[PDB]
Amino acid sequence: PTNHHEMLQNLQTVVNELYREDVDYVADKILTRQTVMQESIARFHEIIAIDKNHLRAVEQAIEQTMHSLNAQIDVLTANRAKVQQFSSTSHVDDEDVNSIAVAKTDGLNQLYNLVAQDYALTDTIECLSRMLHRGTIPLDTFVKQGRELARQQFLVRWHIQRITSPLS
Amino acid sequence: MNVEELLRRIPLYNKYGKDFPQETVTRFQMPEFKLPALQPTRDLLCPWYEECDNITKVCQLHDSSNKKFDQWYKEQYLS
Amino acid sequence: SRLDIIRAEMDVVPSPGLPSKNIPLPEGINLLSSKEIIDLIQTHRHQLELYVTKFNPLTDFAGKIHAFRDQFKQLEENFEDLHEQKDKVQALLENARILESKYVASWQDYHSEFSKKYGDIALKKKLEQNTKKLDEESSQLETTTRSIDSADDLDQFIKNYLDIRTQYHLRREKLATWDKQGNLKY
Amino acid sequence: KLNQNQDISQLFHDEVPLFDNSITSKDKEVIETLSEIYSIVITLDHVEKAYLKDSIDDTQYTNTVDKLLKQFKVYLNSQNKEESNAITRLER
Repeated sequence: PTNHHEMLQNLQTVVNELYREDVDYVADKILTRQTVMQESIARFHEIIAIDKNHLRAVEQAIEQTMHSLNAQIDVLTANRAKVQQFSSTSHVDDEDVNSIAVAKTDGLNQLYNLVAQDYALTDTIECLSRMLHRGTIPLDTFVKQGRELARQQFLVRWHIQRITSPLS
Repeated sequence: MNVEELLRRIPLYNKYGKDFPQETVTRFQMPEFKLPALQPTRDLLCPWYEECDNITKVCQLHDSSNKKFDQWYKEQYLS
Repeated sequence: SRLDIIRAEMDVVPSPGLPSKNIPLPEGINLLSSKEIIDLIQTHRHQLELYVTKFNPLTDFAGKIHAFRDQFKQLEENFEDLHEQKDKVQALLENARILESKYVASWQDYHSEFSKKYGDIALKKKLEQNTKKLDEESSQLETTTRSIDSADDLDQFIKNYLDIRTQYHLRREKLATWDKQGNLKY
Repeated sequence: KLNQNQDISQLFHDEVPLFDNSITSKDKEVIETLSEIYSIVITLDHVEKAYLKDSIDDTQYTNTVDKLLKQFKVYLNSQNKEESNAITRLER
């Protein structure tokens, strides 16, 4: 029936077009969403693995480092004991480091003292000179004591000289 | 100078030999420790999961359309 | 068409329309001479839009999407564990940090020794200080002696001044030597 | 002469007294005399420095110097009628 036939014909066209439009929408707004849906999951898989490893690394790293501490402390509590012990049953001297840092030999120690005495002798004569200028002592006194310290000096220099003469 | 030199030319010693304490221990410096962040990434997953879930629902809705039509198509042109 | 070019031109710079298989119909052959087909088309275009989905099934696609989902699920579970593990490490690290504070304590007391007393630089400093105190202690006694009328006092003065000086120079020369070394057989 | 190994510390191992029988009675007599002449030389340098510093007057000056100048003359003889040079020799 051309009538009933043409209507059915119209139905086909509306239906085919309605179908095209359906496919079009799905392919543009839905089927696209999976494009990089795998890459996403992939990226995440990559991340956990990394975190996982990092976690194991630090895990071990911290454990070993802890044993180093509980060990580095025993060799510390010990040495600190031996050091704080040396300061008891061993007179660590009056703060004068002089007693600690000494000459390599008794001979040398002697030399240091003679040298010191030599200078110290001048200083003393120098000072008494000043004392005379200030008027603290008369010329009479300065000469006597002066000649004495100057004399004791000649000896000290000869002494130093006789210990070092044999050295040519 | 002669004696002066000789004296200084020879090194001084520490009254106590090996009895004098020394720093035989070095400072053990602790290494740097960093634990990775997880919460941010954890949150970034929700939306990705949710996207999939909604697409799913969209497909069900879409795919369930033919049946809804048949039910209607029946009452309309049938018993 | 022109209406499609508009929908196209707007949204986000589209793509021109893409330039004929037939789709199975329901059972239209039984519908009224036309009054029903006509009514179905003219009044129920919406229904047809539903019907037509049958031929563009998303069953396969949804399956793939559903798999991707499960993985995200799992991925969320992996972090659920990676979190709990990282939780203990956040505590085991809480200990390696406190024990480290306990270490530095001991160490800072071991070092204290060799920096305030037994230390080479310390000793020297300690000595150099004592030396200065002597040079002045000498000068102090100098001025703190305006007059000496007592003959005996003189000798006492000279002996004391002479001694301080020797103690000074002795140490001064000691330092001179020290300034060319660390201190043998430490 | 000298010998190697920087252990020159050995050459000065023990203390050394001032005198040690190596020095004769006469040897000392010279040493003393020289020690006195040296003390008079130092003293005269300070006395002259005091005068030129107006710390003492012509009186004190002339007296003190004249005296020392005389004591020195005696000691200058206790070197002639008693004996390189002496010191450098006695020090070996």
